Amino acid sequence: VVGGTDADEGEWPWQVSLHALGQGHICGASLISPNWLVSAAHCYIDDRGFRYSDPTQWTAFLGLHDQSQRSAPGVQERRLKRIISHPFFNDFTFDYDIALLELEKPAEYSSMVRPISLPDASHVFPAGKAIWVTGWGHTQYGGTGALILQKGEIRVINQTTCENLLPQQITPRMMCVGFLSGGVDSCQGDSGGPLSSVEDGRIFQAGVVSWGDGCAQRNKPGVYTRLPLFRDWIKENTGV
Ligand SMILES: CC(C)(C)NC(=O)NC1CCN(C(=O)[C@H](Cc2cccc(C(=N)N)c2)NS(=O)(=O)c2cccc(-c3ccc(CO)c(F)c3)c2)CC1
Ligand SMILES: [Cl-]
Repeated sequence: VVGGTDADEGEWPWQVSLHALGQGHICGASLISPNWLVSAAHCYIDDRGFRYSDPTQWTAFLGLHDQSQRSAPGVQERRLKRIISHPFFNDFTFDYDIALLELEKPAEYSSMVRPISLPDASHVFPAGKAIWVTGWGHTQYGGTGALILQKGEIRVINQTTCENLLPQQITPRMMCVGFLSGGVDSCQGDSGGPLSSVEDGRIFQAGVVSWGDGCAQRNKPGVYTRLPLFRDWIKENTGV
């Protein structure tokens, strides 16, 4: 996250960190039940010969605050049973950039480990709404990840504006969120993490960090997968 600030301990207890064998933190995810996470398909594609699609080469950290303190109180470490990539995911366009990760053993809910509510298929996040992005991604384009979980408040962008700003690249599965003046944005390593929409104190996951043209540039807001469209796919494949 570029332009954000340190999250408080326990503040985003649905945020998960996904580590790939021998590489440290690579992507984010969100807890939606004791057994299931939501993440980005593109994180789990074989590439450069490393087998990112191999569920046995991932470790999920739940309840994590600081990447240098992975044995801290409240952290739950889990292996993955399987990765369900969306069948329409396209690795050239990044259309349908979503995946479901099954934990080997269930999480135990705690002050630091809690699920986030799914939106039903009719749920709207209108252009202009302020929502939150979190992750351990880079804090500058071309920089390094954050040890402490970062948070940033960003705004939903109009879909026509989004299309014109990133021409020939936006599909209806995608939403632009950020600021047209840049400054606050997700970045490499935030992929797969949640957009958290805070209302009356109810919180919904609005989308999934997917991609961007650089990070925090003017007129180049981050691009996110829209979660309401996938409610029935999640139910069908996980029961959640
Ligand atoms: C293994 C596999 C082949 C699947 N690749 C993979 O997973 N690549 C990841 C893809 C996701 N990545 C990025 O989009 C990065 C960083 C980033 C990440 C998340 C949010 C933001 C943000 N700003 N909110 C920014 N941004 S980037 O460096 O500009 C870059 C590098 C490579 C590729 C494309 C890219 C994007 C879109 C299109 C479609 O038009 C495209 F053609 C290229 C952008 C890392 C790298
Ligand atoms: Cl504002």
